[PDB]
Amino acid sequence: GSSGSSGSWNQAPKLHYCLDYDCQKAELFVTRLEAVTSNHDGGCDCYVQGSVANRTGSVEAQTALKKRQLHTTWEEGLVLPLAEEELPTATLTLTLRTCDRFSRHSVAGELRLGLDGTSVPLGAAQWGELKTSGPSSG
Repeated sequence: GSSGSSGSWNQAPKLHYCLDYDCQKAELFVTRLEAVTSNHDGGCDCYVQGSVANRTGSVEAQTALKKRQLHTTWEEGLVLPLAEEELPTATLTLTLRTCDRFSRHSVAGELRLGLDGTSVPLGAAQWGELKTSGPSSG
């Protein structure tokens, strides 16, 4: 392996998400989906994807495809299964994949969050920039 890449760009991809763990349902939730990506180039059905990793394993959720816009919004939220005993030992990683043949890109924008209740609090919807990590485009 060798060679790499990187970028900066003026604007940045934003992704809205509301974390809420219903100990009752012992299931993590990531509602309030609002991607903020200003760009144009073709068309694709972008969607949100929440991945959780528990001592037991991992999970993955997503919403209904939408029409890539300057500000897409969903109505429902994700639902990742987790145990309150794995809250401090579990994390929620958001990802924005573009509906493509085989998802030529892997991820459009990944976001990191916490369930323990540190990084991002519960029942507190907050915005967050996608850690695309790299150029991706071009």
